Amino acid sequence: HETGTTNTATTAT
Amino acid sequence: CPTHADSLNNLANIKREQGNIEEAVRLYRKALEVFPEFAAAHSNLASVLQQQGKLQEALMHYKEAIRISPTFADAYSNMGNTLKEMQDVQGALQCYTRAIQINPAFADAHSNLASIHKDSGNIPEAIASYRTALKLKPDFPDAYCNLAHCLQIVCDWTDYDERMKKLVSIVADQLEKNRLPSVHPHHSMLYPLSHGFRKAIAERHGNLCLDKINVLHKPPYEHPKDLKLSDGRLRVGYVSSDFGNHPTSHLMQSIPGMHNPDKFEVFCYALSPDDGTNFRVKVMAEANHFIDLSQIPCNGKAADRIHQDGIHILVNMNGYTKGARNELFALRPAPIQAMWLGYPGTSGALFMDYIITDQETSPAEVAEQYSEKLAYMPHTFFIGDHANMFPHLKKKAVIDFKIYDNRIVLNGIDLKAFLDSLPDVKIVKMLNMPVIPMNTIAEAVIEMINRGQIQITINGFSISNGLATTQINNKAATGEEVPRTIIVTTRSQYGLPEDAIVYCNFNQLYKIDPSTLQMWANILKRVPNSVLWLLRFPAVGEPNIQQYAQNMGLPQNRIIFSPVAPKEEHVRRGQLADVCLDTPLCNGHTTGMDVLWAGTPMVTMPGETLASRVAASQLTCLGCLELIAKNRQEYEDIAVKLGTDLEYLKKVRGKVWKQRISSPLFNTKQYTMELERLYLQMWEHYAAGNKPDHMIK
Ligand SMILES: O=C(O)CCCOc1ccccc1[C@@H](NS(=O)(=O)c1ccc2[nH]c(=O)ccc2c1)C(=O)N(CC(=O)O)Cc1cccs1
Repeated sequence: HETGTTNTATTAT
Repeated sequence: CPTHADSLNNLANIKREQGNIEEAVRLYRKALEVFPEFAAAHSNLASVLQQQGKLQEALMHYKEAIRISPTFADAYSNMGNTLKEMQDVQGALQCYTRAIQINPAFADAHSNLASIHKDSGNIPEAIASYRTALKLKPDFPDAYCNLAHCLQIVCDWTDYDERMKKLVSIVADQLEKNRLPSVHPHHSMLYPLSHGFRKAIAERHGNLCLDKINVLHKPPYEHPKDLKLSDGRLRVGYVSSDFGNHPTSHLMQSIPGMHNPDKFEVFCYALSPDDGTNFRVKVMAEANHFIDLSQIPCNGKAADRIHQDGIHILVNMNGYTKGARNELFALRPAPIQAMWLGYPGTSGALFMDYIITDQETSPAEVAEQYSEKLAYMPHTFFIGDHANMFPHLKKKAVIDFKIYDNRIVLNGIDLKAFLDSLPDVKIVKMLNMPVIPMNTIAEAVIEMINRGQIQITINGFSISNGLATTQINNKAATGEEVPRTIIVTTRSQYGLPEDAIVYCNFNQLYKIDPSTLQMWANILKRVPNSVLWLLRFPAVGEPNIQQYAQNMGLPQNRIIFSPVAPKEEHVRRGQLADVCLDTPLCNGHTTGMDVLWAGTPMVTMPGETLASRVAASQLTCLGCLELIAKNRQEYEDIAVKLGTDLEYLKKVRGKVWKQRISSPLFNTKQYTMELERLYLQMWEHYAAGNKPDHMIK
């Protein structure tokens, strides 16, 4: 199966 | 005020972490109302849309974010993840490499790139990229756990004990903090996690499907409560991405056509397009109805189609494997939904009612490992099409190159007819086995093998080199067709010794752990000349296995690797082994059926997970209880006895050879009848107004 990935959450500054 | 848009975006991030995806989308969108050129909000919104299955809308917002901010590395990496999910591997790679070019210290992008290498078969590059990720971000559960699986794949057991400790610790922390565990459910069977942790892992992956159907805002379906609309027939639908050249079809392709049309109407829902193989042709022709759901990508429309067919029992054959669309089951288009055959574990999900298994595989005392109710088949839930696909292996002959049953082997549909022309064959009582003496014909056959010839002709019969099947008939090599020629298989073809015991295991190397190889070393050390025959899957795992074996006292020449072979050759060459040693961590499943069909006894030690008990279920149905070990000591003693008491080995091999035919193990007709009785128990139970309960008879 497809290996999962990691989404990056961008903090607003 | 800038804090307005920033506050909305950052609050949405929190909601996203908490699992409140709907609220997150709302806040992201409000942030974009306040500040339309808000790159971070575009990319964060796209991330939650991706999580909801709205992939094209996600891409649009990733592109907006990058239009606003051309060096926005987060957006490129997130976009890569979306392209990867859409099967656009080149697009994903170009995004990841752009992200890393912008920011070489971007740990997430290194880990996501590593996932492409892992899936592409480039395990060394995957390991390197995951290690860069963990160097940049030492607390990175996705990277650590996927690195751990890379190391499992190649049998790198460096600090294996500490690795397992950290894996279990990571899962425990994620489960406690209500997060999606970084260990995939299909992989959880390989690690020393509790049954509760494994079921919770499955439940939380199943919950991912809910996020994707909730956006459809579809109401509950009305289900049939009788068989009147179907003329008394129970409507069974099989859902699979694997109607094609895939192990699942190699197991059950005969079953749709064997259902009793007087009591059952069979619907096969393909999640994959037609791969052009005979496997797909057969199911499409023998099912009462065949529906190509690959043409209906929306799960809401696809479920509507299932419901419109009036399905009573919908059968999930994927679980958490490639190609699954469990969103279809999450929508509950059928009143009874069951797991079957394709996935060796629980869904952990509320929308599956039953798992079809058996008392050996899943004894009632371990029902807590499954979220589903147990539905027992009478013997084993496993089945295989070997009697239909490989009938040329029903009989065999040998050449007396001096008598062995597994040094030089001939198989063929016309094998008996060929032996009639040979006025000097000897029949050996052990059915019995014809033995070709070392005559002119035998010398020509052995010359073909030694010289590497493709095939020869004797008395009009084609005699084929077993290593050249793809050059003779590619459809025969894959199992799509029964070979037409007489095939020659020899130990010399695989570098195996003529005068020693061969223990084989043809499983993926990630099913081997240090404990298993220690047990195998213990066996080899007690059988002086024996060798271990393993599979290069992958080849880069070979030097690791050799290292650890030599570390345990086994010279390198005691372990012999062979490459992956076409399906037919893989099953046929199992005849060259004396004994198959099953992997206790995760048994062979298809490969267990393959080795038994070749007549090779398999030794197994059933564990506690479903995946660790399949081989003992197969052997119980076959009728060889003496090959099932209760502990490691018995496992070793059984294997050593088979390898040292050659009269006992002959008796056991004769038993497997005969009972593969006389037992229910490969009897697809009997299997379907018992499967049908189980379906009716489910239906009559539901029809009487009852919720699912254990169908353990
Ligand atoms: O564990 C399970 O029950 C199935 C797991 C998943 O299998 C999948 C999934 C997707 C597509 C293909 C496959 C395998 N097909 S197959 O099982 O029918 C098959 C076919 C030829 C083979 N030749 C050999 O020499 C040794 C084994 C072998 C097995 C397959 O082909 N494999 C080899 C490869 O991909 O190159 C995977 C392996 C499974 C077991 C050992 S390797």
